Amino acid sequence: METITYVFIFACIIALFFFAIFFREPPRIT
Amino acid sequence: METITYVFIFACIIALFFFAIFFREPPRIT
Amino acid sequence: EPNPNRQPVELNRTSLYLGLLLILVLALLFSSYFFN
Amino acid sequence: TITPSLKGFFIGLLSGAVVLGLTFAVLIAISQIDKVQRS
Amino acid sequence: GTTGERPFSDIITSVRYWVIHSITIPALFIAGWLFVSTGLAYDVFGTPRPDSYYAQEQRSIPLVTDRFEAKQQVETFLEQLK
Amino acid sequence: GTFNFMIVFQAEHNILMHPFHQLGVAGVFGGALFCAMHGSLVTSSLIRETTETESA
Amino acid sequence: DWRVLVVLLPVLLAAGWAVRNILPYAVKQVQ
Amino acid sequence: RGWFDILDDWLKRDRFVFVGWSGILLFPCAYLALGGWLTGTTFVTSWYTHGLASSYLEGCNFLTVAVSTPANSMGHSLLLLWGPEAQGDFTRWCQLGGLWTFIALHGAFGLIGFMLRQFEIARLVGVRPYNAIAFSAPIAVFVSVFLIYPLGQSSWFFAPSFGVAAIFRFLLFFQGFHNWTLNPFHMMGVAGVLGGALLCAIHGATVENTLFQDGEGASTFRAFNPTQAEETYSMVTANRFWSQIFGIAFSNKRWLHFFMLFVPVTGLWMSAIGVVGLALNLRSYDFISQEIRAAEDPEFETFYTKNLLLNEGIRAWMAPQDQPHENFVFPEEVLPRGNAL
Amino acid sequence: ISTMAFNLNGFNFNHSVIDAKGNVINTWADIINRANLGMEVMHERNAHNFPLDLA
Amino acid sequence: SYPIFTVRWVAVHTLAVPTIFFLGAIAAMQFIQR
Amino acid sequence: GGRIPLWIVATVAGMGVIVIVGLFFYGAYAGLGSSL
Amino acid sequence: GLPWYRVHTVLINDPGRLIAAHLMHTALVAGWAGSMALYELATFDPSDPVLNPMWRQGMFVLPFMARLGVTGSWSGWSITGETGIDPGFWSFEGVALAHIVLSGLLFLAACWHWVYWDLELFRDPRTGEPALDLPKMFGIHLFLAGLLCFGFGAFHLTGLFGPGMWVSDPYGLTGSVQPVAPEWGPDGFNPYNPGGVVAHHIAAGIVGIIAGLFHILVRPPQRLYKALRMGNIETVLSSSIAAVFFAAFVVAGTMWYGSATTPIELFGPTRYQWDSSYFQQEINRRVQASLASGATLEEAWSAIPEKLAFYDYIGNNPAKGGLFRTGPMNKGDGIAQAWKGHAVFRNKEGEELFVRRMPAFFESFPVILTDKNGVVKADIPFRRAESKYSFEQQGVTVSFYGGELNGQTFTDPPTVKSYARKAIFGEIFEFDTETLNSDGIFRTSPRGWFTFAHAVFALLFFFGHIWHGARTLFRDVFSGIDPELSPEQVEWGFYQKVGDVTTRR
Amino acid sequence: ARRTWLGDILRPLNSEYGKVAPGWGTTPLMAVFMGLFLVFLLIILEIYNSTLILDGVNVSWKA
Amino acid sequence: MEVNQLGLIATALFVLVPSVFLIILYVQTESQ
Amino acid sequence: MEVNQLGLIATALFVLVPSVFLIILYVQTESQQ
Ligand code: CLA
Ligand code: CLA
Ligand code: CLA
Ligand code: CLA
Ligand SMILES: CC1=C(/C=C/C(C)=C/C=C/C(C)=C/C=C/C=C(C)/C=C/C=C(C)/C=C/C2=C(C)CCCC2(C)C)C(C)(C)CCC1
Ligand SMILES: CC1=C(/C=C/C(C)=C/C=C/C(C)=C/C=C/C=C(C)/C=C/C=C(C)/C=C/C2=C(C)CCCC2(C)C)C(C)(C)CCC1
Ligand SMILES: CCCCCCCCCCCCCCCCCC(=O)O
Ligand SMILES: [Cl-]
Ligand SMILES: [Cl-]
Ligand SMILES: [Fe+2]
Repeated sequence: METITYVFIFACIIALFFFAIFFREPPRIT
Repeated sequence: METITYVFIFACIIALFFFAIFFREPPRIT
Repeated sequence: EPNPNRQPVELNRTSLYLGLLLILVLALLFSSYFFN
Repeated sequence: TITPSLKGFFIGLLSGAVVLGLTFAVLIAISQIDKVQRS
Repeated sequence: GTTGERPFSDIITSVRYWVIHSITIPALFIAGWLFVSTGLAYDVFGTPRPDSYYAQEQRSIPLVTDRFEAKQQVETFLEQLK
Repeated sequence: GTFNFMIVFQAEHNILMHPFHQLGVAGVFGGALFCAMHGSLVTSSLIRETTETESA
Repeated sequence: DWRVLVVLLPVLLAAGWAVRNILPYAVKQVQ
Repeated sequence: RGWFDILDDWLKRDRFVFVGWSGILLFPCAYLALGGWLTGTTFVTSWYTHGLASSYLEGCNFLTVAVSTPANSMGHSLLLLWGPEAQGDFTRWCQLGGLWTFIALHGAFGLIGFMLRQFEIARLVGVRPYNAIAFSAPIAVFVSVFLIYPLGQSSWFFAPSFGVAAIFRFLLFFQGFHNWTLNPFHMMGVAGVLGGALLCAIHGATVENTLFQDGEGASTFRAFNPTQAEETYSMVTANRFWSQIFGIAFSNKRWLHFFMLFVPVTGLWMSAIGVVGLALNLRSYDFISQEIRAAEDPEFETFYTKNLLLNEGIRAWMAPQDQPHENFVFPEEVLPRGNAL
Repeated sequence: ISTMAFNLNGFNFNHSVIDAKGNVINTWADIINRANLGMEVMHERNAHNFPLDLA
Repeated sequence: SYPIFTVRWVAVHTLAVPTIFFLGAIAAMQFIQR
Repeated sequence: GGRIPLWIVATVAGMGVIVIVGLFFYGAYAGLGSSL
Repeated sequence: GLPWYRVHTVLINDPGRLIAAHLMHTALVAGWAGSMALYELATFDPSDPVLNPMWRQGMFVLPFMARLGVTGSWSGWSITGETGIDPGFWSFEGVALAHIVLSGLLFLAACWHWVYWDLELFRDPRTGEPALDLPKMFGIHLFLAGLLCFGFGAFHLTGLFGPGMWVSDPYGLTGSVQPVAPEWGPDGFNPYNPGGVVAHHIAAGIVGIIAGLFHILVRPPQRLYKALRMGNIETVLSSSIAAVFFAAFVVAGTMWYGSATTPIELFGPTRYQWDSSYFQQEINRRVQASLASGATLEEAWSAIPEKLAFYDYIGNNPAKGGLFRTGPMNKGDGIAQAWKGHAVFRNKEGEELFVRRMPAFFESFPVILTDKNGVVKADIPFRRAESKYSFEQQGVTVSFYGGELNGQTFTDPPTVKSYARKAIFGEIFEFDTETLNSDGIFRTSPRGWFTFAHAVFALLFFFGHIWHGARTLFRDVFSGIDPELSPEQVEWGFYQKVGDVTTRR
Repeated sequence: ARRTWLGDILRPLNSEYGKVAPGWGTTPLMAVFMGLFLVFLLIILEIYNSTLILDGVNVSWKA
Repeated sequence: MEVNQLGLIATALFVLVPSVFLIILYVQTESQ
Repeated sequence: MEVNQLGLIATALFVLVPSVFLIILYVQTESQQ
């Protein structure tokens, strides 16, 4: 169970990486 | 742990009753 | 290129009370069996 | 090779066919006499 | 409204109705009575008469225990009452 | 404890064979039946007053 | 079978009697 | 104007008893389940399948007659009248249990017919088909109890038999072998049936006791015109009454009547699911933790342990006669019994 | 429930059908009775010292 | 000017006539002795 | 068509059903099923 | 705004975002299958396919991989007990990995189709509205299904170009993966004939190839198109759920009753093998043969293989469990270690007695010993004050033949009774209860959990069928009935035909 | 709408929205296949049920 | 009482996850 | 390994409770604009 927990959290961060890059709030000049 | 869980859930229901009565959406005659 | 099919979703307060009550009562019922 | 129950099988097969056949004959026959009317 | 059949209040108060059904109703009652008095209901449906549930000295029930030999099992129990 | 009570009542009184209890079941089965019925029939005959995206 | 005729006897009477008393009115339909 | 369209015209003529296309399924199958039950409770025995009398002809009364299930030894045979068991012999079909499958299968198709009829009539008249949808719950009960449950067991012998006291025996079998009262699916079903009776009664009483005065008569029934536009009772006064009595109250007439469909319909569905589990003996029979303590602590007693002692008495005292094909012989000395009784 | 409180109980059809010799021909009521007796002899298993459970 | 044989007619007799026959049968059963 | 009054057929039909069911209750004490 | 229970309806006129949602759903399912397999590999003990097979260990997808030919692990064990195989890529681990990878590609495909939803292929040339030609798509998809179905039966199952399928003897002792020839002719419809599965897929595949072609080329007739609302995608949802719950019942039935596609070495015994004493009968045949060839009792019972005895045990009957008794069968009665041997009970007079076996219906059952005829001869009494048949009074002994206890007799009544209490479960085994801290309570097998879950889902899906069925056929009044409906259409007599105004009067 | 290469290639396969054979078309032919299929599923059911026993078909694990 | 250890988390999540879902939908209905 | 069995609900709530609070606040921001 502890192995599953560690890998789950890791997996969740990688998925967060994907959304933060590709589905970020786009920066718009002024 | 199981006694705490049962009472916890019971206690959340009593609080829900309180909010559901005293903080309902008032029925308005519209 | 915005999608025309998007709609806002809603859950009124009454629906929240009903749903919360359902889930809590279901947990109170099934918890004894989860613990067994 | 035809076994007793395969004979049974066809019997009830022929039976149901007949029952359903008669039903729809009657119903088509009646429905052709007792026609609705439309102005 | 009405869908065109004759009202029931009209028929069961009609005389013609009671001419026909003064006979038909009792005739059917008599036929059912006879179905049982003749003993024809026992033989049609396989129902035991009060004297034919057991053999005179047996106390065990004639329970069918084979799916495909079952019709022949029931006939065997019935011959063993003679 | 409610089930304990029911089982022992049945032992001691054969409540299942009692017509007043049979009437209780007609009362509650029938109550639920007619509850579903009346709800389903009013709900079936709601006047169109809303679009397909809103709750009726 | 002698019994399958007594059980059926009164039923035919009923049906014949009902036929002989409604037979004219049922020919009026015929449409 | 083809023959199909002319047949459609006649099947949907407005007549005292509407037929429709659904009627071709409904009327034959309903009538035959009915007729078959009446025939079997009037004239047919359960002597060869159960060791039981079951008809008026044998001197049973309305409570004790049944069309009883077939012998365990038939398995899940369809028990066709022309099939290998009965070989076309009507009398011996009655004696082997043919009427049970006759009723159970015609009845299942009649139920399909009735729901199709609901869809059919609803479509013709112009109304939404929520009545059909609600009727899904009776169908789910009937299918899980009379077909699925026995199909997971050894044979049709353990389905319910069609009679009043036969169904009570079912009831009690389920207590003693399955502990069905302890099953949360059955509890949910109980809540939806009792709750639906509750709703039924409280809605009818509320409306009868917030009528407007719409006529001068003491009999208040004549002051309703079905074509009238106006609510016949006050939602506003009803809502105030219950808000102050009970703390909440409906404010939405449509939600209220949808809630009335939902409760009993959902309850039956839930109990259906539990019975599917019982097809498999997948019971909520025990609480392991209670058994582990009880077995080590002879002074630990609860209502759960008391009820299981009851279950054990039901099983031992009822098995030999209820399951005769097992030839259970239980000497007196093994029968579980408390003191004196 | 209120009249069974005064021990006016459900119909009792136990051994109500018998054959021409007087063998008991069980019905479904008798099968119910077999289950009732299993409840009776096991409920409150340490509580009865005498053979009838009269209240 | 009403029909006398209708669909309804078939329905009512489909139920009523077996009912009466069955009732005479059950009547006669009260006088069976064992 | 309509001559025999309704209240009379009700009474007669009603007494007729009383008799048939009365007989059934008689039979619960006589012959088969009486326990004797 | 949209109610919570209607959120996914924004997909109904958006075929690109529907493909996206469907891609995401497929990625979820492939990912679960790979996830599930990895959990099962991390917890599976391959060391004893006799007394600790997969179905005792709560393995659910392991038998689906095994059923079609995957049998070995990258660490070098096979589920058949063969050490040293080299499975190639297509090992349990490689199958799991492939599903993960596939899940991830499908995930990315689903983002593309979500972002690039407004594709020209989804809009009708005539009118510029999004439109899908569902009759033609059905033909396309049906043709594809037939080829796959044909190819799976013609190549994979035959072993023409593939591994074949799991096949076993009638008593589940020698299972393994084998090419299977098709069985045309009538035993092909026998559920226990594996040749029938091959033929089914060849023949069914050809039909679907042909029907697919028919459905690509012939338009539906107007009568059927209007009647079934074939320009509405909810009609497919409705009919598709119906076909799914049909499939869902069949697979529960065949899993519960047994078929050539649900072998006992992968999912465990069926309850009916216990009901009819199937394994007991075969064991007894083998013993009455050995004695005819001049063997002792010890030798004849010593030759019964443990695997076969283990099947004659009620703890492996899948109808002995409970809904909230979770985990593997080993968490109940323990990890089976050895056959203790076949117990033979005798009374003081030397006559042999047989313990009445527990039927599946009973959570508990008394210990009753009858002679060869069925006469009660010994029991373990409840009230002792008037007991006539107790083991003490009747001098009951137990002697073992085969297994751990071969050639031992016990005579002290307390030991004899504890072995009689286990004989009601059939053959008697040594169990390790310590390793999993097992609690003594029977659990069901994967065969039971599969059947329960699929029967429940089939029944719920029936409700989905009725729901979307009704919405397809009543779409016009789904938000309510016509606010200017006439009393003439619903009151009686006015129209000769219900709901058809042309018939007035 | 966005055009793409793959789109254009597939475009014919999704272009006959609404097109129907006139009248009743192949309906009678469909009904025949349905009736055949029901008969065939019936045979399969009854073999599994052991209501239909055929020579050489032993519906047992011993097949 | 020797209950199942995962019972605690199964119950906790059984409650938390659907409740949170309803709270999310409710709070964003209010702010529009 | 013989880990603390509550380490799991400790970890689950540690992730879940603060995450849900951020998600709630963000979704109700988006449906303001
Ligand atoms: C699902 C459809 C299907 C298909 C595609 C086939 C196809 C086949 N069967 Mg099977 N069959 C089926 C269903 C099917 N059968 C069913 C439900 C049964 C009842 C149990 C049988 C009973 C059956 C028998 C008894 C025999 C076959 C044989 C055969 C083969 C030769 C047919 C022939 O001319 O027989 C010639 C020989 C005969 C003794 C006459 C049998 C005639 C059978 C019943 C024809 C049935 C198939 C037919 C084409 C119907 C399908 C139409 C469909 C595509 C719409 C062929 C591979 C025969 C064979 O050689 O294999 C051993 C054979 O002996 N089949
Ligand atoms: C709505 C009508 C209806 C329905 C659904 C049923 C249904 C059933 N009956 Mg009941 N039955 C009915 C009316 C009906 N019956 C009537 C009116 C009577 C009194 C006469 C009976 C008397 C009766 C008895 C006595 C028994 C049944 C039995 C049965 C069962 C098995 C039937 C069977 O095997 O058929 C098999 C036959 C068919 C499926 C019909 C074949 C259909 C076609 C024609 C086959 C050929 C297709 C062809 C290739 C393509 C044609 C295309 C087209 C365009 C022409 C089933 C539950 C049995 C039962 O309940 O046993 C437990 C039984 O013993 N029925
Ligand atoms: C097709 C479904 C399916 C089936 C048949 C199985 C079958 C199995 N699994 Mg698997 N599993 C599945 C899906 C499935 N799994 C999925 C999706 C997951 C991921 C969550 C897992 C994760 C998983 C793990 C982690 C483990 C298993 C294990 C097992 C075995 C023991 C199961 C057990 O104790 O259940 C117990 C079942 C229950 C307690 C039943 C739950 C049902 C309750 C009643 C909830 C429903 C109530 C509902 C909310 C009511 C709402 C009402 C409302 C609508 C009004 C068994 C062979 C175990 C094993 O042995 O591993 C080797 C094990 O450790 N499985
Ligand atoms: C192929 C399967 C399938 C598909 C694609 C759909 C698709 C749809 N359904 Mg149908 N439905 C199905 C099966 C299906 N349904 C079944 C089996 C049932 C009976 C249980 C229903 C009963 C049903 C009703 C009563 C309604 C729909 C509605 C809808 C629409 C909106 C759904 C939505 O927004 O959910 C929103 C759902 C949520 C936000 C969460 C629901 C949480 C569920 C209860 C538990 C989660 C399950 C979990 C993730 C595990 C997966 C289960 C899986 C293994 C089986 C959409 C068109 C609605 C509609 O008509 O709109 C007009 C509607 O009112 N459906
Ligand atoms: C099964 C079968 C069949 C069919 C059959 C039929 C169709 C039947 C019918 C039958 C019927 C159809 C019957 C009926 C009966 C009836 C009766 C038996 C009744 C009774 C009644 C009563 C007794 C009631 C009374 C009362 C009371 C109690 C109270 C109030 C008042 C009154 C009056 C209501 C056939 C041929 C196919 C063959 C196979 C098998
Ligand atoms: C992206 C990508 C990637 C990666 C991937 C991944 C890593 C994946 C994973 C995935 C996964 C890993 C998934 C999984 C999923 C899962 C699921 C989907 C589950 C579900 C479940 C459920 C649904 C359940 C339910 C339930 C419960 C909870 C309780 C009891 C009852 C039931 C059973 C109902 C790669 C690199 C390859 C490639 C590139 C891209
Ligand atoms: C080999 C066995 C010989 C059996 C021959 C005589 C039995 C035949 C009686 C059949 C009664 C007809 C009812 C079948 C029709 C019901 C099915 C349907 O109509 O849909
Ligand atoms: Cl008690
Ligand atoms: Cl006492
Ligand atoms: Fe109302």
